[PDB]
Amino acid sequence: GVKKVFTADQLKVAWGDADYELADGQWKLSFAKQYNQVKWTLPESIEMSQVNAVTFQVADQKVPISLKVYNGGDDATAANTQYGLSGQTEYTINPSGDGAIDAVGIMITEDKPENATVSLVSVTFELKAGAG
Amino acid sequence: GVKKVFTADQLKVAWGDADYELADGQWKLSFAKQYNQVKWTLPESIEMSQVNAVTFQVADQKVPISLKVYNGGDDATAANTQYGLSGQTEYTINPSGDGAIDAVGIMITEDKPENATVSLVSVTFELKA
Ligand SMILES: O[C@@H]1[C@@H](O)[C@H](O[C@@H]2CO[C@@H](O[C@@H]3CO[C@@H](O[C@@H]4CO[C@@H](O)[C@H](O)[C@H]4O)[C@H](O)[C@H]3O)[C@H](O)[C@H]2O)OC[C@H]1O
Ligand SMILES: O[C@@H]1[C@@H](O)[C@H](O)OC[C@H]1O
Ligand SMILES: [Cl-]
Ligand SMILES: [Cl-]
Repeated sequence: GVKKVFTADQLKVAWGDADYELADGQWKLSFAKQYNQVKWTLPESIEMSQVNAVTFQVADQKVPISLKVYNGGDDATAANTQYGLSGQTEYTINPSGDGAIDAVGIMITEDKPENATVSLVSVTFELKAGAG
Repeated sequence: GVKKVFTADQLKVAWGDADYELADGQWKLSFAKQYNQVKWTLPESIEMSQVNAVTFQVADQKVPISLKVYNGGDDATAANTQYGLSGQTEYTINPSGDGAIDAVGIMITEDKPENATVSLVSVTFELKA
């Protein structure tokens, strides 16, 4: 029930081959090629077993997006990734597995992007009931 | 302390004589007259005793702003208001007094507003506990 919310200005870019800039309080992203993406580090890691849901809030979405919750590996696991999401300003991933969530990411799967842009507003971690 | 964060889309407008619209995940405001303002209700009431600091995050600020933390009266108390703020994207009020915090506000004090606009991004409650 407890929610840890990070707005865009609290998320630092760890890696990204997309184009990104923090402007007007949002991470504004532009993608030029298939699988271009950004990875952000969390200010503090959160144990995976404590998290019920991770909700990404976006704005000005002009391309379907893929969302990732990392738990310490070189990439997010398939169970912690959702692909081709469109039509909402908030998307929820219910993650599972071991270790701690250290990062999140946004990626595109479109093979020939054109005017492929989106803004990240915030990422929210809702903890399981009784997880403190 | 623990931080309870409300982004713009979680904040409901209670009252406002400023112009306001929720766009691109932000409350976008325009002020045509002195003391024009918006008051938003919070998703939940928070006891004042439990609150250390309330931090307002803004974007595209084009006019100095005044910030308010309500605690049950028809207006926010002077102790819970800060006036004429400029130059930052985050401003903090350390509130005081009785009761529960259930709303926040943004106001302009400029006497002849011109292209007076600002966006609200989020409001953060830093708790003692
Ligand atoms: O419809 C859904 C399909 O889109 C989907 O396919 C998965 C799409 O993601 C694939 O994984 C990508 C592969 O690219 C990685 O990027 C590389 C990072 O290193 C760079 O050197 C390289 O240039 C990039 O390509 C990216 O991290 C990773 O996420 C995955 O293998 C596909 O399975 O599958 C589900 C369908 O429903
Ligand atoms: O707080 C302000 C005070 O410091 C200044 O002197 O006059 C105007 C007030 O708003
Ligand atoms: Cl803007
Ligand atoms: Cl926009």
